[PDB]
Amino acid sequence: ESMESHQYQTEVTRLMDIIVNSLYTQKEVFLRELISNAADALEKIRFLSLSDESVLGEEKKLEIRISANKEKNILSITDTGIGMTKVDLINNLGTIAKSGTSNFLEAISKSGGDMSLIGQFGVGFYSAFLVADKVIVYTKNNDDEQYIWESTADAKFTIYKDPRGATLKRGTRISLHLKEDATNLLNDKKLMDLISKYSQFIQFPIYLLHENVYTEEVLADIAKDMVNDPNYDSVKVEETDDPNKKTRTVEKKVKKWTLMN
Ligand SMILES: CCNC(=O)c1cc2c(-c3cc(OCCN(CC)CC)c(Cl)cc3Cl)nc(N)nc2s1
Repeated sequence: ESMESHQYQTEVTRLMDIIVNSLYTQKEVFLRELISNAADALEKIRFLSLSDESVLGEEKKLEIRISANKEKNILSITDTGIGMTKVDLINNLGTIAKSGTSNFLEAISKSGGDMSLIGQFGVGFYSAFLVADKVIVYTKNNDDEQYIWESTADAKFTIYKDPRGATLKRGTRISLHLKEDATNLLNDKKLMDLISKYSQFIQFPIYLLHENVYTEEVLADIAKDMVNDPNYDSVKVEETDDPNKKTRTVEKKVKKWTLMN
């Protein structure tokens, strides 16, 4: 059941209308905003770890992880930053609702200005709706349990405890359920370009999960047993009609993490 106020639904509908009509040709900028949010959250927990190192108890990693799921049409930006308690999340939503950021952006757009301040105005998250019709946020902060915040393009949201528990240990995962028009964002070449572009001044490692293909010649009888290997996402054995051939070219596809900065 939706938990938005009419004020939240109005403010966010205005933000979305302005952001969309102002950035319809630069849809890709959502990634700059999400990476920016993630670095800010990582800086918060990094700063606290200087006085009390025990804050990193649940997860020593301090990084950003980008991964696409081509079958489910989902893009995820995950970080091991501070994360949010239910209190931090509802405060953040109340901040968005009470502020008149849409007044500032309406003014910027009417004046012929750009959306380069959406990040400084703390509304950069809503740029995700340029490419997605549904955004599912999973978050975990040391002081609370893991929560799920599920938002839609109609400015409606719902918050509930994660049935699977603290799968994140510490940090936040932004899962974008992409629109049919945003398929290009699941490709390794596009993501690599976008991440190299938007990582310029990010003091934390950014990792991309991309396809690695392994090719070798194998004896036909073993080529059939290669298919079963669970260490690979998929195994493609070459199809041959000639019973002459005693060997088969085998392509083993699997995704590994590469440091992008
Ligand atoms: C312990 C406190 N932790 C937090 O507050 C965290 C937030 C976030 C956000 C994040 C930040 C957002 O807005 C930034 C501006 N707000 C706060 C000034 C005012 C609305 C939004 Cl609209 C959405 C998300 Cl998901 N993103 C990420 N990856 N991590 C965190 S950890």
